[PDB]
Amino acid sequence: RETWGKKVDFLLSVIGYAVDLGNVWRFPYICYQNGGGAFLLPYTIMAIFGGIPLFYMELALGQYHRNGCISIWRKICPIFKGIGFAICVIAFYIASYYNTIMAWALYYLISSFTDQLPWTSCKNSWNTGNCTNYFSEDNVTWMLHSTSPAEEFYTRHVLQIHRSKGLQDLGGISWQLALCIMLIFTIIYFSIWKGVKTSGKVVWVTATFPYIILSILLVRGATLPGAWRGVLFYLKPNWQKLLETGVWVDAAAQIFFSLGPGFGVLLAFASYNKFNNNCYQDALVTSVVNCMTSFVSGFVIFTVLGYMAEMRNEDVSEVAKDAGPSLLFITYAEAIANMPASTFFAIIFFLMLITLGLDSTFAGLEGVITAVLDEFPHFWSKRREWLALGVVITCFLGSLITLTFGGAYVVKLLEEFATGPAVLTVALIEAVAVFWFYGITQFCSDVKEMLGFSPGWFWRICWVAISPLFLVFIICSFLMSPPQLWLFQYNYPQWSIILGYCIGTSSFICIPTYITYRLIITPGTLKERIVKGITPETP
Amino acid sequence: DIVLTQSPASLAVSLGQRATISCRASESVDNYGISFLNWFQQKPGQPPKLLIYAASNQGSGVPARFSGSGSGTYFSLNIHPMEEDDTAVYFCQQTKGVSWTFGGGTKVEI
Amino acid sequence: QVQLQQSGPELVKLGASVRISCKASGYRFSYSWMNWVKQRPGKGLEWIGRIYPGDGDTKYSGKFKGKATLTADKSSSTVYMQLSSLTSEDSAVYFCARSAYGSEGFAMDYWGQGTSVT
Ligand SMILES: CC(C)CCC[C@@H](C)[C@@H]1CC[C@H]2[C@@H]3CC=C4C[C@@H](OC(=O)CCC(=O)O)CC[C@]4(C)[C@@H]3CC[C@@]21C
Ligand SMILES: CC(C)CCC[C@@H](C)[C@H]1CC[C@H]2[C@@H]3CC=C4C[C@@H](OC(=O)CCC(=O)O)CC[C@]4(C)[C@H]3CC[C@]12C
Ligand SMILES: CCCCCCCCCCCCO[C@@H]1O[C@H](CO)[C@@H](O[C@H]2O[C@H](CO)[C@@H](O)[C@H](O)[C@H]2O)[C@H](O)[C@H]1O
Ligand SMILES: *[C@@H]1O[C@H](CO)[C@@H](O[C@@H]2O[C@H](CO)[C@@H](O)[C@H](O)[C@H]2NC(C)=O)[C@H](O)[C@H]1NC(C)=O
Ligand SMILES: CN[C@@H](C)Cc1ccccc1
Ligand SMILES: [Cl-]
Ligand code: NA
Ligand code: NA
Repeated sequence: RETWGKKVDFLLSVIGYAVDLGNVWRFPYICYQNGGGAFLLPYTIMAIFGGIPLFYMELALGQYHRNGCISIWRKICPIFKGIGFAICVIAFYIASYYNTIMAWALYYLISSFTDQLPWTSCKNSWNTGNCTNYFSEDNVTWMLHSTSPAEEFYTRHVLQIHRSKGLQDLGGISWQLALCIMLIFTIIYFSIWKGVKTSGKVVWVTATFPYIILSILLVRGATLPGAWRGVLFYLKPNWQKLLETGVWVDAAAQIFFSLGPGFGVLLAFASYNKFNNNCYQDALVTSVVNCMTSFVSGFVIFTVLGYMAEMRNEDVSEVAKDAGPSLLFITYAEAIANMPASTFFAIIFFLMLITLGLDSTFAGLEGVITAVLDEFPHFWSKRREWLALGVVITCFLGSLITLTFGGAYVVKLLEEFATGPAVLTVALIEAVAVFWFYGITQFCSDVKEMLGFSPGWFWRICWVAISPLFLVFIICSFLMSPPQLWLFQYNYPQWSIILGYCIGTSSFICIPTYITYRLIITPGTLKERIVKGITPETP
Repeated sequence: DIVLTQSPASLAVSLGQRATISCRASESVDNYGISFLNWFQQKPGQPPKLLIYAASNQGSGVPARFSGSGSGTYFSLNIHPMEEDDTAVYFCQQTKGVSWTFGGGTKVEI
Repeated sequence: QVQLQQSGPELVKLGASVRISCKASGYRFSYSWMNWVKQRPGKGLEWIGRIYPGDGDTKYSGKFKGKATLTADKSSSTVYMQLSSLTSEDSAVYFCARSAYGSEGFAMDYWGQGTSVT
């Protein structure tokens, strides 16, 4: 059992896992969607209620047992070991879609190495529609069918989505994006090549550069006209909207997927931690850092958005129509296009995006690798590197379908599914098992023998009452809202929302499958079957 | 630079017959699913007139008899039924990255 | 209704210059390439270059880059194409056409009338 080396490595790795590439285009826009300045109170309330306790429980479970994601159940509740396979499937889908998003970002960064950025102009071969969504103009030119030049660059030069008719017509493949994702996967494999020592040593670099970049972007966008209205609308409270349950659901889900429990990542990181390590300080510091980073990212994004909205001399909230990753690659592309320093800012921003994605990819792949390794102790001689290569190959195979010309549809599908009521359900089952079958008293005693002091009554009541109930409430709210995805001029058909449902279910189905397998593997009556299933086995 | 060769250099098609004009490029012209090749028509003493754009779509003032085809490296323009007012020197032009060039010119007679 | 107006015929002595205009109208002048075409008497078409009035960027085909200069005035919607050190080899008719958008293949849908430069 190898350790983290220096204590800073574990904290930096957890922080890098916390700072997701998704929240650098989601969090400010969705904050604007609900409340804005008044969204912070539900955000922090739901954080304290359900996100921090789940982070603490995952860190404590990972540290106490020194195991991965499939053997901690053997050490806790053997009947619920299918959570490991669910985590593996979730990590596979996440790696696929997240790495093709990385491929898009890397292609953008490569195209950003020119003195004149290619997305500023509309004279290119891929600019065939309209070019009326320009900036720094005084005339009145606006039609309902216009398209921004950056939108043309994104959807017709990098994505090349104009060559596909939707999810039913996935024709062609982008070789440039293929090479970009090949380089990205090679970097990921070389980072998780040997173990966690090199992973921490590279996280020392790829997790601190994003913070410097964010600081530079914030303090250079603050000196831009029109940012005042953007930051005001970001911090304009709307207490009337806070009455409905939708804002509460949104805040709880946002904090849950920003901290990100149930992915099997924190358990792997905490497994390499010493027994005498203090989980309380690390968990609190990481949660505070994640919240502050989200706030700073929202601040700088809204500063840029308000700057360009005042430049356009038009009303605000008419530019946030681009949701998901398109927000960055369109809005920020235009922003740095109009900025004095274009190449420098574009390269810096896309490098920061690459590092943000790199931290998450390293974290998830190392978590799944540790889960596989700990499940099979007889595979510890040389299976590390070969298993890393196999996982990278499997992720490449999964991203191959998303690598097509019209792959953006399946990317936006795998982004909105397998990241909804699937990780939430996995985390809910994890918490239920740990605090109902393993016993809250036993877990508290283990944490007391770990740190030296038992957690206060706040955790002891929250873990048992609020977090499972809040996760169940989130799942119930999400299941009652039908999904209607909408990409650029494409409405998803009925079969798309069924394929997404099947994809989301395929990961979750592992837990009931293993439940039935372990129930039927041993003969006997049902009652003592569930008796021995819950009770663990001594080493 | 892409070099285009026109074959045949001179065509003699009787009235009512189908004409065949071939344009071969040095490299490929497809960039984003669109064939960056166009077909022109120049009568003596008259400016050139566009006939087919994107190698498959005809212009606004082009009759349906003019049909263009060809993707990748080989492109062909066929006129059927050919009439008397088609006695013009046809051209094929590429619109690739930097430098654009014309073909050689097919003198269709009769 | 797209109409392109070109300058009249001009005569240039051996060792002088010329300035050929092209007044486009009827469309978005800043959102379409302007391509010049050279045609010797009895020979085929020869591409001279292109210019984008929106950004002012210019592109060329071959050796014409060192001889032909392309300028565009947005206010007057006129495109200029200067020739330096004209000789007998350039006694041709220069056309001016406007290119189409991307998926149209930058088609030369609308042409001018040609100037018989001697
Ligand atoms: C402008 C804003 C957005 C900057 C971000 C705020 C900083 C507080 C961030 C948040 C996470 C911080 C990191 C969290 C962990 C510490 C450990 C520290 O190492 C130690 O010496 C103490 C560690 C130990 O002994 O446990 C070095 C700085 C470092 C890496 C970092 C300091 C600066 C970081 C990146
Ligand atoms: C951007 C501005 C306007 C919002 C305010 C930011 C901070 C002042 C808030 C945001 C999140 C709050 C934190 C959310 C998590 C809790 C865990 C809590 O842990 C405990 O000690 C309770 C456990 C116990 O002892 O029973 C300590 C305070 C803390 C860090 C909070 C401290 C104050 C924080 C950092
Ligand atoms: C209990 C076992 C479950 C097995 C798997 C079931 C999967 C069911 C199919 C997917 C269900 C819908 O999937 C989920 O839909 C919700 C809304 O409904 C989407 O949620 C979206 O809108 C909501 C508002 O309603 C926002 O708060 C949220 O941020 C946004 O992503 C999720 O992004 C998607 O993950
Ligand atoms: C601006 O964009 C709109 C759509 O966003 C274009 O309108 C469509 O163009 C396609 C091109 O062949 C036609 O098939 C559609 O019928 C058009 N839609 C409608 C409602 O007419 C428009 O052409 C673009 N403007 C340009 C290219 O100048
Ligand atoms: C905090 N970001 C995670 C919720 C998303 C993730 C998980 C695993 C791997 C990559 C990315
Ligand atoms: Cl967030
Ligand atoms: Na996050
Ligand atoms: Na990161």
